Amino acid sequence: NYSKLLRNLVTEDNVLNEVVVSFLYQLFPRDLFVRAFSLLESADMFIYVWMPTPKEADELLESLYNGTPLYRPIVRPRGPDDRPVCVDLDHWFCSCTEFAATCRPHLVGDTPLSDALFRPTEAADPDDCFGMLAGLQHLRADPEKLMCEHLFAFAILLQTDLRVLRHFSTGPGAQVFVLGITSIDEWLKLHLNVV
Amino acid sequence: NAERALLQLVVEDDAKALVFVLGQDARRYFEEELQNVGVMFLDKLQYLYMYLTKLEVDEAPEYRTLVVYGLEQLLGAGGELDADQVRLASLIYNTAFRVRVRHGAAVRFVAHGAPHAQLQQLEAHWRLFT
Ligand SMILES: [Mg+2]
Ligand SMILES: [Zn+2]
Repeated sequence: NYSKLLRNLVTEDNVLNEVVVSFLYQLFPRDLFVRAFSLLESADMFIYVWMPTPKEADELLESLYNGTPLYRPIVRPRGPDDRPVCVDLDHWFCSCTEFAATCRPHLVGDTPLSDALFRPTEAADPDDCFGMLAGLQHLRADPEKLMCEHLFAFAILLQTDLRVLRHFSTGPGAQVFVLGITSIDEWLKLHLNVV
Repeated sequence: NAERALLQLVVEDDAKALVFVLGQDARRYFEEELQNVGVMFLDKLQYLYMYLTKLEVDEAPEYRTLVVYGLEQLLGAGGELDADQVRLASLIYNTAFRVRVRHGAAVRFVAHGAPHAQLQQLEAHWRLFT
């Protein structure tokens, strides 16, 4: 579903599919794709992977699709008056204000939050990883009801195909940065301004 | 009632648990009405977020249980939650339960005084992922 659509962003020869891009503007609400695509080329997106033992660079990017790394998708501040945004795809969480503003109205007594923001999993195809939730087999995130550009941008990178992640994070046109972290102090430092 | 039970866990000291006492009000209660049980007093949520983060990246599980006592106080929860409070509360919930995913430790939230209904709703949502 979502994954199969967005997977086509990058051709088999690692080229950006301009036809698909043009269609994605018309296929998503709230200008979500132009917003997400601006983030992808901003150079502010980072994926910090906890790497106590040095790993091959390819093993890092590949581990994001097939392994179980402890990683931290973060959007860097763009100005002095800014704090990092962190995403937790597996929990469909984002520390940005839009995420919290969307959920707030749905906080009522005696109502699952997921009932107001998530969708059932039955209809969805087996190979569509987009919005898949760790733990919850029967529910998936519903991008129509809740999705900011940060979640969209990172889901595009991490819930489509390794080819998509390699395209935005390697080569000359690299605007996304996957970096292994080998020290606890550097890992803690990443979070110091999130709150 | 929950508070007293938490006090009892603290006094007995048998369990491998970490208690986070949040806020001046919660600190006073602990002192006024009171080793495998760690107790830590924090008057800023930044501290709790950083410590949960550290617990996640540490290689070995150290505690079977993590108790967070006083979240309402440090959020400044009075009346219904605003967007900023939902953000902070969700960051704490997601980080706390990330420790459970990493190391398989129980995560419990105890309220000092009356618990906030909306914070209870947010906690229930994150627990579904564990
Ligand atoms: Mg573990
Ligand atoms: Zn966001």
